[PDB]
Amino acid sequence: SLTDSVYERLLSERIIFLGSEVNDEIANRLCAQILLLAAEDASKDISLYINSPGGSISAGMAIYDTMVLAPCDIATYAMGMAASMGEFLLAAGTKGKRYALPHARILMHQPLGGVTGSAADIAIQAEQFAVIKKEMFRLNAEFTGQPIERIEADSDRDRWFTAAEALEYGFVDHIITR
Amino acid sequence: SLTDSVYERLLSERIIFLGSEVNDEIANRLCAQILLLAAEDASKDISLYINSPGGSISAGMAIYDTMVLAPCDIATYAMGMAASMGEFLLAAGTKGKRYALPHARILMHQPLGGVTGSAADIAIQAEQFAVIKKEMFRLNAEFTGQPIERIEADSDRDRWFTAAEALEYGFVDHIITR
Amino acid sequence: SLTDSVYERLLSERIIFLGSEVNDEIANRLCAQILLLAAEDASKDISLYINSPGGSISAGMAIYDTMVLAPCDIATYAMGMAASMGEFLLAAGTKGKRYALPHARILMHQPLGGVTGSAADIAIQAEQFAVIKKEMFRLNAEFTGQPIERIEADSDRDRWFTAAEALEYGFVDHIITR
Amino acid sequence: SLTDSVYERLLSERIIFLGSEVNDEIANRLCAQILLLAAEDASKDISLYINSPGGSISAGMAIYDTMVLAPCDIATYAMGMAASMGEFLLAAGTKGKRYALPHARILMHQPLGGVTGSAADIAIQAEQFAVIKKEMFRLNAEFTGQPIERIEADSDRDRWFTAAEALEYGFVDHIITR
Amino acid sequence: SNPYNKLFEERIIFLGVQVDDASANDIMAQLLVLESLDPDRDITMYINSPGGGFTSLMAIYDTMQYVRADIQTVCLGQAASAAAVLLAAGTPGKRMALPNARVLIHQPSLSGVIQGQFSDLEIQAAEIERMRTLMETTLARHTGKDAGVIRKDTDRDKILTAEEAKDYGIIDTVLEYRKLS
Amino acid sequence: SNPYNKLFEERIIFLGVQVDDASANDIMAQLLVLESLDPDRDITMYINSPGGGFTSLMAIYDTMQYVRADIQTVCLGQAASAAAVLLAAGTPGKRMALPNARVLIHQPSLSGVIQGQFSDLEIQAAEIERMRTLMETTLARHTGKDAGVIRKDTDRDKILTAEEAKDYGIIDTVLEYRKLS
Amino acid sequence: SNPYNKLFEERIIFLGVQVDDASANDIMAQLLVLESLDPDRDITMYINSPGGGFTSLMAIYDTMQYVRADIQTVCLGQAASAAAVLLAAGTPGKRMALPNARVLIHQPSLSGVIQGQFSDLEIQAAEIERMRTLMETTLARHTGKDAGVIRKDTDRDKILTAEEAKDYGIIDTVLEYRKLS
Amino acid sequence: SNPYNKLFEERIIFLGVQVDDASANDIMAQLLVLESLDPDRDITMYINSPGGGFTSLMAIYDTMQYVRADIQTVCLGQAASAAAVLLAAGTPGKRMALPNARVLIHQPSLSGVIQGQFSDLEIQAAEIERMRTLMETTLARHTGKDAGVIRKDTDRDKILTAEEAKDYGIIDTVLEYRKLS
Amino acid sequence: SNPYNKLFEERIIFLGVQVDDASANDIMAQLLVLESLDPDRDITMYINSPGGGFTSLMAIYDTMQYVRADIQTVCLGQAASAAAVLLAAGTPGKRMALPNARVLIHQPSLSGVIQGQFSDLEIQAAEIERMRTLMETTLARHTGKDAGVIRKDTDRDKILTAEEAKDYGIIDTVLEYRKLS
Ligand SMILES: CC(C)C[C@H](NC(=O)[C@H](Cc1ccccc1)NC(=O)c1cnccn1)B(O)O
Ligand SMILES: CC(C)C[C@H](NC(=O)[C@H](Cc1ccccc1)NC(=O)c1cnccn1)B(O)O
Ligand SMILES: CC(C)C[C@H](NC(=O)[C@H](Cc1ccccc1)NC(=O)c1cnccn1)B(O)O
Ligand SMILES: CC(C)C[C@H](NC(=O)[C@H](Cc1ccccc1)NC(=O)c1cnccn1)B(O)O
Ligand SMILES: CC(C)C[C@H](NC(=O)[C@H](Cc1ccccc1)NC(=O)c1cnccn1)B(O)O
Ligand SMILES: CC(C)C[C@H](NC(=O)[C@H](Cc1ccccc1)NC(=O)c1cnccn1)B(O)O
Ligand SMILES: CC(C)C[C@H](NC(=O)[C@H](Cc1ccccc1)NC(=O)c1cnccn1)B(O)O
Ligand SMILES: CC(C)C[C@H](NC(=O)[C@H](Cc1ccccc1)NC(=O)c1cnccn1)B(O)O
Ligand SMILES: CC(C)C[C@H](NC(=O)[C@H](Cc1ccccc1)NC(=O)c1cnccn1)B(O)O
Repeated sequence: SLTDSVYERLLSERIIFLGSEVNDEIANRLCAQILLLAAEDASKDISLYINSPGGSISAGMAIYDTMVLAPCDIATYAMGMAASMGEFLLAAGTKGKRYALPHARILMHQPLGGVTGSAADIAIQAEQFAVIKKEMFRLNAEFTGQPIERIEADSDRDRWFTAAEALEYGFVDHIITR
Repeated sequence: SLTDSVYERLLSERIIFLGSEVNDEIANRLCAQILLLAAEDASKDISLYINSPGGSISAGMAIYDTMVLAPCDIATYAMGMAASMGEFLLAAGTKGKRYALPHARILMHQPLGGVTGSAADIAIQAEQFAVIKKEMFRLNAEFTGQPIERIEADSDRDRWFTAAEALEYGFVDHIITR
Repeated sequence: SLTDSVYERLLSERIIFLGSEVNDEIANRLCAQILLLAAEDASKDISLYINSPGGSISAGMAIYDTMVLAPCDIATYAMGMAASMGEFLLAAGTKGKRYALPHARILMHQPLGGVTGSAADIAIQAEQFAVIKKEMFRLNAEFTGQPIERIEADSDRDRWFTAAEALEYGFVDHIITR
Repeated sequence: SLTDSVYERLLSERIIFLGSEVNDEIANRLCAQILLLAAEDASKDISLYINSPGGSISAGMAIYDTMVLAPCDIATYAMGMAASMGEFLLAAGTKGKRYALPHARILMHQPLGGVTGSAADIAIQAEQFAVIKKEMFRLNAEFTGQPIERIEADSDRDRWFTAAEALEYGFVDHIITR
Repeated sequence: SNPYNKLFEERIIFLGVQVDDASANDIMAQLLVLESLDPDRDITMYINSPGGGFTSLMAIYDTMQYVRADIQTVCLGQAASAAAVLLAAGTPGKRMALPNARVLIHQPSLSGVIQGQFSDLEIQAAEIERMRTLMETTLARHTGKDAGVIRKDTDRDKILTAEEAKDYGIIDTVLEYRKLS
Repeated sequence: SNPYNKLFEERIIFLGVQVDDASANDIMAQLLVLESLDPDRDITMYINSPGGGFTSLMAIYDTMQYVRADIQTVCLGQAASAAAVLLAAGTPGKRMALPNARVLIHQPSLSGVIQGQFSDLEIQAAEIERMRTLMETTLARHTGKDAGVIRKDTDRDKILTAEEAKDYGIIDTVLEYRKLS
Repeated sequence: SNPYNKLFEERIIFLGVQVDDASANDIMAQLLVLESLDPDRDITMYINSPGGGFTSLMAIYDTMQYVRADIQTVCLGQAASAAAVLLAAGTPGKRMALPNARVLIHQPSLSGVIQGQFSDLEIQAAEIERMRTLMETTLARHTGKDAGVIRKDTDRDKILTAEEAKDYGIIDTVLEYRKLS
Repeated sequence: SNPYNKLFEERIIFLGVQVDDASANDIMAQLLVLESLDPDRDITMYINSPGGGFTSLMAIYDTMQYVRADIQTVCLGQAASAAAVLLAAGTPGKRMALPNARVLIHQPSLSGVIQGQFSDLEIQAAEIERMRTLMETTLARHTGKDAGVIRKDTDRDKILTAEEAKDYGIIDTVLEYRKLS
Repeated sequence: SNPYNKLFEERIIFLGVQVDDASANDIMAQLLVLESLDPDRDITMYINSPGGGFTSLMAIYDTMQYVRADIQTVCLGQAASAAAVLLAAGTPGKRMALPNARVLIHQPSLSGVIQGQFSDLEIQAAEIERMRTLMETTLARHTGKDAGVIRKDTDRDKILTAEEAKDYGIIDTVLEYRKLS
């Protein structure tokens, strides 16, 4: 295609895009790209750009695991929107390399889901929802440097950030101004 | 394809098109193209052509951030229609390089959205709708050079412009006449 | 494809087709092709062939603006049907180069649309519908050479033309007979 | 594809297929192919093969105009079915070069359509339906050599022909027997 | 008894719904009963209809022209398409309309596309043309217009306010409010 | 008898549902019956409607302005769009509203897109403009506002609490609770 | 007679269905009839409703606060959303609930997305905010809570068992079983 | 009179349909009428229900526990989910079941997915957990089981034949055929 | 009175529709009324049913086995699936069938797929197995077959003509035509 050929040429320049909802297809595409770029040059930075309305937790944890376990420093870029799993992977970049473009907006909120089935199934889902929400809040507290009690208080409902508000909160380390 | 091969040949001549509704797919395609063209020649102009019925704010803010942070001067061209996020990215071009073709029509209007959920969710959305609408009006006041009180008054409902009306208002800097 | 490869080979011979309803996708494809052919040879004619049931006004104004602002002389060809925006772009060709194939039929009619929303929104739409309809009729009066009072009278409802009726009315300059 | 690669190899041997309903997509594909083959060799015959259930009048008039205005002699071939606009384009071939394969069946019938809208719109449509039906019957009277009063009488409803009945009626000039 | 049964005891029929065959056969059944109950007492016909239907129009056009009783039409909020013809179809001197009722006279249309061969569409168009002339001939004998004036006026939608529907001739009196209320 | 039949014996009509032609012809049939049963006794009109409809509004606007009886409107939980005009359309000194009823005055809209040629859309927009002026002229003679004030106020949705709907002039009294209950 | 007609003879109305405008106009018609039949005898209101609706809530909130009769609310199995406000809206000393009835107090929501410009969404959100404050002001005058406590409590769904709905103040008595049964 | 009217004269209510709010409000209206007609004569409750509903269950659970009359439950062909709780909810010594009736005790479920934030889903799951404990506490006071035994038994579907539903404690007598028939 | 009311006066119930819970609760209500009207006079049960339902089968299987009156089943045109079990469920010496009535005995099925974990599907299959054994144990005590013979015969659809349904034991007499007619 055209849009796949432009993405392929940026992939040669080690610039990958998280540009959709983080589902298992986009996550496995990014995890493939992070594994492919960490195999070409293990010492050169990967510039992930986040324009994402959020997505699946386990899909974004797949990306976050490949971002950490790659020897490359994953520079992240809030490009317009870093909501939900998009802010998570934004804040998951290497410290000193998490950027927000000046009009990107960062949405921080607790994970959404759905309970289904019998009351013994739901008691397992809610037991696991408490595990996921605690680990999501632990990592946002690790990324931003905020306390986990502040992370769980701000990310109770939608907590929007500008590029300057996310800078002082801790999601990004700089704001690109050129 | 054919239409992707013609767009690829214009991309070689540094002419990109915003030709659809500005959603996250077209925005990430343009942001990829602006990053790809700013990597080929950092000192040569990019001719974005706007034929757009509008689109998402955060998608257009992704494009607007890549238009600013590119070292290239993004020449913009109102081609038929620059409505909503299309007029925003039209007026977001480099000063002296925002063009309207003589029968393009520029629609300026405040952002549309939708409130959803509980009253604590909606109070956060409307708090953020006031942030988005103030920043959209601040940038239209910065682009056009109009006062922000005039921007919020004209862009209350649909405010249509011809190429000559948008020239005196401030969206475009010239009208192409050849 | 096959149909894209035949169109690509005619694009090498500077023959582009408006063969669909003029929406923003076909318009941006033609505007890309007119910009691409005016970049190859600025002094050689482009043979646009119209087989169109009409389309969007702003999409056709994008094509019409690129037809005028190209240094090439856009030869137009009514091929079977030049209705609505198809007759507009037919009559928008260079004078002396607007052709009708002898069994093409030209439909001239005032623009269709739709009013939507509150009465303050609709009063703006109808204010703009009067602007679009006056400019569409001004340009059809400029193309055909008919008075604008005759253009608005004939194009009240559907006003069909044969190739010989459109020749004496002014949409086309010749009828191809070989 | 496969089916596009076989059609492309027959296009190199100047054999094009009308194999679908004649809509604007297939017509513009054939008109592109007739213009492409008349640009390669202007003096070599084009073998259009008709397997068509009919189609649009204006789409088939686009093909018929490109069949006439091409310097090539368009040899036509009723291949299985030449109904409606398929029999029209079958009979539109060069005299002496309109063929029916021996089990092709030719359906001749007056054009179908649909009246829509207000009574002033419908009075224009029926005025134009009388123009289209008179010109369709004039050309079938020109192609077959039958009187136009016989054309309008036979083509009142469906008027089926075999390859031998269409030979004596005048749609085809020969029946291929090898 | 309903209110609708109570208005019919006082010889008032509602048009109310759009004029389709189900509504036309109701109104024709109501007009003929009220003719038989008292043929010399005026049937009142309340019209709040969005129109629609031509054969259903001319079914209850002809019936309110047939019956021995004079018909008093009253436009309530709307008389569109067929309804406006039925509004003019009342007896002269009758044909009231409330002051904020709109009257939408309008040429006949086809709801959606009807397919067919051109020889079948020349007949559906000769019918929608004679439906148009019959709409204009009917509306000319009841408004006193010249039936080419109505062709020029109903060429598009002509929404008449009640005060300018009596100037047009559709109604005779914009009926005043009884008590300030 | 239902409760609804029992309230109608005490000359109370519910608006209740949205104002469409089916509801407008019901209320007009109820207003004219209650006018005929006792024309000098006040019809009460309970309004819990989400609005909708302009010709159906002006059908039951004109009828409650026509009838000999004074109309007492009472907003129950909601008078939105057209129903707020009907709420103001009661007799002055009447027009109650319950203390937690919201009144949503609102300019006329088109539900969905209506297509057409621009000469047909210049008429549908000249109609929605005169529907807007008629909404504002009606709401100015019943609230005492200046009809350009209402154009500025109904430019967006203006949800009025009942205490600030009598300050606006839509109602006259926010009616008090009888027993603490 | 139905059972529902038999309970209404003993001045008992079921809420039963969700509180929409169709159900609110039914209950308001039932509350006003039972006020007129005997204004000094307590209307009982049985609530098994899943809630829904705010203007329909405040329609039958205001009516059960209006009428001369004291209202006895009884939560049967559920008083969710709006119906929990109606459960607290009974007379103090009344407001029973069965021992296994859940009471779900809950902040107002929008069922689905409503689109619009931001200046139109600043008004739909200023309305859902004043719907939230009115839900909390109403539920504070009937539970004796401080209306910021209810904002903290109804911030999410707060499902109250009947024994902890009288500790909250929604009901007054968890009513005991008559015979072991 | 129907057969259903004839069984109700002999103080028999059918559950019959699934336990939703529409069926629960019917049965509560029937249980309270039969309590008022003769509070010292046993209401019989025939149960052929596929279950469903918890608040509708506990609406007619609490009512058949409230009323002065003893409730005789009879399982006809099926008492699934909620209806098995109602089958055990009869008076001890009562609670018959026909010999080929199946009794399906079953833990509470959510019909379909309910979306929301995790803080909203921690509450919908704390509710379906207390719906589960209330299902087991209710079914333990009526079967004499230890309420952790029922959690182990209703962990999956436990379809009980009537002969092994009295061994479980759901019913008391598998009632014999009267004549061979 | 209908014909159906007239046949019920002569103690005849139609099965007629398929055996679902709505039809089973009707027939159980009819069987218990006819037991109470005259418990020593034979209820006749006309069966033209396409079957369906097992708990609804065993609801009206057990009731026609419960009641004091003998049940005379008559297969009219069809007794399929559950209805063939009800046809055999009549009193011995009764159980007629018309000469061209087909009797379709058939093993129990699941209408459509029911999803779940395998531990939940081991229970839905242990239930459809005991529904199968109960179908065969019931049909063996009424046909005199050996219940493994019926498992071999109902392994597929076994459509029995009435003359070979009395050889099978489903019916007792193929009842003759009264007058040639
Ligand atoms: C990511 C965190 C910060 C919060 C939000 N997460 C979620 O709502 C998502 C919902 C989702 C989105 C796309 C596809 C599938 C599921 N969370 C999950 O993936 C999820 C939900 N429940 C259990 C386990 N994972 B965000 O993505 O909207
Ligand atoms: C550019 C602004 C000022 C005008 C219009 N903007 C909007 O209405 C758009 C609506 C839209 C369009 C496409 C996809 C998703 C959302 N605004 C937004 O994106 C939006 C909506 N709500 C909150 C934040 N942003 B334009 O799109 O017509
Ligand atoms: C060319 C003119 C004179 C007549 C017709 N053009 C239009 O009015 C078309 C109507 C249309 C086409 C495609 C999709 C949606 C709407 N132009 C527009 O898009 C349009 C419609 N309303 C206002 C402004 N532009 B024709 O192209 O069908
Ligand atoms: C072609 C002649 C001989 C007769 C028949 N023609 C038609 O029915 C076709 C109908 C059609 C078919 C495909 C797509 C769109 C419309 N005629 C037309 O195209 C047509 C109809 N009304 C006015 C103008 N043209 B045949 O194609 O069935
Ligand atoms: C003004 C009077 C004449 C009535 C107006 N239009 C008509 O005459 C109506 C409009 C209509 C209604 C339903 C379905 C199709 C068409 N015309 C007809 O009923 C009709 C019926 N058969 C053929 C042609 N027209 B009204 O409906 O706008
Ligand atoms: C405030 C009063 C005037 C009524 C408000 N709006 C209107 O006037 C209503 C809104 C509406 C309702 C149904 C369908 C289309 C439009 N306007 C009309 O009824 C209407 C009818 N025909 C043309 C134009 N508007 B309400 O419905 O918001
Ligand atoms: C707790 C009380 C206040 C009622 C609760 N929520 C509301 O207030 C309800 C929820 C609802 C119901 C149906 C459709 C849309 C929204 N709110 C409304 O009715 C409503 C109506 N218009 C605008 C905003 N909210 B309940 O429905 O959860
Ligand atoms: C003993 C009974 C209660 C167990 C099963 N029933 C339930 O759990 C029912 C089935 C149901 C119905 C509607 C919506 C969601 C779930 N549960 C409920 O009623 C219910 C209602 N709100 C929240 C949680 N569960 B059974 O009927 O399958
Ligand atoms: C022969 C007798 C036993 C009845 C036959 N089959 C059954 O037993 C019926 C067939 C049926 C009908 C409706 C929905 C699902 C399944 N089985 C059941 O009713 C059924 C119900 N729950 C679980 C398993 N089977 B008949 O319906 O073919």
